[PDB]
Amino acid sequence: PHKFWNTQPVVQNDDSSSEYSFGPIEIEPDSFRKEIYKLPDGFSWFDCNLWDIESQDFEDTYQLLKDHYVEDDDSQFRFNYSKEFLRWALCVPGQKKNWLVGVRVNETKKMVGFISAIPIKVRIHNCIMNTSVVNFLCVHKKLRSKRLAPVLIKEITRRIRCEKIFQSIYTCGKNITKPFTIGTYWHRIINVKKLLEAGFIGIPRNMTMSSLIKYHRIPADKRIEGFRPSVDSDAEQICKLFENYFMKYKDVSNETMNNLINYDEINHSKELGKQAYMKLDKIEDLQDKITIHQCFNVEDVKHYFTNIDKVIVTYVRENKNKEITDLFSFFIIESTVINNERFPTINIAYSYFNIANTCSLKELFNEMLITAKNNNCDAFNTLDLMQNLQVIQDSKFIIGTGRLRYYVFNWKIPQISPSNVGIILF
Ligand SMILES: CCCCCCCCCCCCCC(=O)SCCNC(=O)CCNC(=O)[C@H](O)C(C)(C)COP(=O)(O)OP(=O)(O)OC[C@H]1O[C@@H](n2cnc3c(N)ncnc32)[C@H](O)[C@@H]1OP(=O)(O)O
Ligand SMILES: Cc1cnc(NC(=O)c2cccc3[nH]c(-c4cc(Cl)ccc4N4CCNCC4)nc23)s1
Ligand SMILES: [Cl-]
Ligand SMILES: [Cl-]
Repeated sequence: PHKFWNTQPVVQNDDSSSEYSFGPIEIEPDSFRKEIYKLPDGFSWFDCNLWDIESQDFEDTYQLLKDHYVEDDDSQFRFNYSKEFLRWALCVPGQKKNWLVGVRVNETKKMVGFISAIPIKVRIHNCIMNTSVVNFLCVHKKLRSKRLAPVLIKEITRRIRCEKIFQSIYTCGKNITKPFTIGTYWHRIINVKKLLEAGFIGIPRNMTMSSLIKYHRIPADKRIEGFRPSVDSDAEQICKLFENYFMKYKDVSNETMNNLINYDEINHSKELGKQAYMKLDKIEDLQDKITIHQCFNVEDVKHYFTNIDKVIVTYVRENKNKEITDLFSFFIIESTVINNERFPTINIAYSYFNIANTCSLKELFNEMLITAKNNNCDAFNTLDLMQNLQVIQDSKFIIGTGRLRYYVFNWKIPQISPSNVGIILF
């Protein structure tokens, strides 16, 4: 039984609707709480200065997440996001200073809480909007189970609404309310010895370390040339590549895609905002198409689909006309081995956005797997989003533990396959 989420404009697990529809759950442009939320006495909010990678805030935030952010089911691994990664993930085009929210102990100046939002643009069926992604919610372990998380969530909500934004996207490794999709984790083992020594996998009784190495090898043959890291000047071509990709997989007509309802222009009125409601006749109308995805302008492409060592890798394929025709990308996050002092961390690649036009998605992922190996990644992680299942099938990926639940705040999305979802959170 929820005490917080049952009061929020999200679809509840017991939602009893017999129709598939889209649109805002509520249109409440001026009725939200505007006063800052109270923290326990002795604590204070601050805008986290992640704008200087050398800042004390950045050091405190890095340390908070390193020691208290997400752990796996059995508390063997914990994420160790680098400062360079956090800068790339949070200082995005259009970011607001007050969407990076810390909690500090007044007497000691020690940071004990963080929550972030980043701005993104999303298409949801026939609508388009500026929205937010909430991520990196973290409370110091000594302060857990004291209901601080709803305080942080309400305060980031207030800060997002003060920017005239009333929706958000977020994921969680557990069920909270009703998710609009569920992602499955898939792991491609790259460095077998390192992952055995870390305890991520073990040596099966019918195998050996040498046969395990042999089985998990990234296939070497069948290389496709023409791939190269992207550079800044690619941004326009990459932006066009994504447009054609989303146009290819659209779940609405061509005319609708060129005439999306801009929710930004109507979310100020309970009457005009009603235009965003859309009844879907059949859920099969969405099969094999993309229903919700991020939208990238050229500035966004330049920031996200770049190449920063140990953070983000983006390659493009050119054709004989030197036109970009394909793209693969993955980001890199280190994880700490909690129960290990001598082998403390491991580098993990995570599939980002991938577009295959001149080769198969399998061929592209094989090139990306080799590039991940050459970037010293110990494993390659992917979700069954977009068309990734085509690659995950008939492959050597191994299923992960748990599931990734996708949520949208204050919007209705029918439950859809993760193949219909083009939203990757960091
Ligand atoms: C318009 C704009 C809207 C913007 C806002 C949109 C929503 C964004 C929402 C957040 C997006 C997060 C995106 C990411 O970053 S996902 C990763 C979340 N972070 C971690 O897992 C790191 C390690 N764990 C922790 O730091 C704490 O355990 C956290 C802080 C997670 C909870 O701390 P604590 O363990 O000390 O708990 P509590 O007693 O204070 O609070 C209990 C209440 O909190 C609800 N709860 C617990 N965990 C989560 C969770 N991960 N998402 C949403 N709700 C959560 C729980 O259901 C209950 O409510 P109810 O069940 O009684 O109702
Ligand atoms: C040696 C190791 C290899 N992989 C490791 N993963 C962990 O320890 C881990 C712990 C807790 C939660 C996790 N979620 C994911 C993940 C996995 C895949 Cl396949 C695709 C996407 C994923 N996430 C990343 C976090 N944001 C949401 C999406 N991984 C973890 S440890
Ligand atoms: Cl679920
Ligand atoms: Cl499971």
